[PDB]
Amino acid sequence: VPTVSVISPEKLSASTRRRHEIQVQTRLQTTLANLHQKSSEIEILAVDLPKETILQFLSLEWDADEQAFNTTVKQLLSRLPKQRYLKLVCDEIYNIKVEKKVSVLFLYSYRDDYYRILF
Amino acid sequence: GTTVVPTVSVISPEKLSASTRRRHEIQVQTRLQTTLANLHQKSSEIEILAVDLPKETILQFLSLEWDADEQAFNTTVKQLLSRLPKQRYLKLVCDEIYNIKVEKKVSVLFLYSYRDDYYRILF
Repeated sequence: VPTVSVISPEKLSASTRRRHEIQVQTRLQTTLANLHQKSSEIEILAVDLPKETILQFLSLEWDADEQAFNTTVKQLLSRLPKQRYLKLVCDEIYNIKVEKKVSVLFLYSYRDDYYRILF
Repeated sequence: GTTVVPTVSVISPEKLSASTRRRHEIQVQTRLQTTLANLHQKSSEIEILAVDLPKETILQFLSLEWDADEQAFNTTVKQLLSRLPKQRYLKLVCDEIYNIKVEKKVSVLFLYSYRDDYYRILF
């Protein structure tokens, strides 16, 4: 059970605050449990894409099932100009994050000298 | 314990000469050295931060830079806040992220929308 805190736009009652705390702890139980099925390896994926696109790739969901991954790929690809290259980038992310389960993937644009970490 | 050579894959829109591929590999392996080194500076703690923001805003927060300066963090905060409607709440959320990720050096932070039931991990 990790440290948790709630920060809300308006004042919260003690009971609303504890319900959110329990709600989120519960919804994350499975994910947290799975956290240890990951290998401690670090990989880098170097791509020719602008910073803004690297950011879009962070919406990919690689910590659920295959359907969730595929859905987020479909959504990502539908919101960007059609390009086979984007799909190939997603495939490699799938291989690295899902198949090989690597905990720390640096997604780095060699064009823009910009990275984000897919954990 | 000084220079780390992480595995690297170059994926290019068009065929890459062995020499171009090499150049890109050295570029990214070099540029990431500092980052990779400070990777053992992080504590093994996991933390959750629950917020009332939609998925789209959660995703925007992933642009914050917490692995360098307080300066680099504050710069990404200003950019983030400048592209969303003015709201004290946003800065308050940013402040807690700073404390968790930079001050306490927490490695795994779940940023969780209790409105949309949507999280992303800030590592």
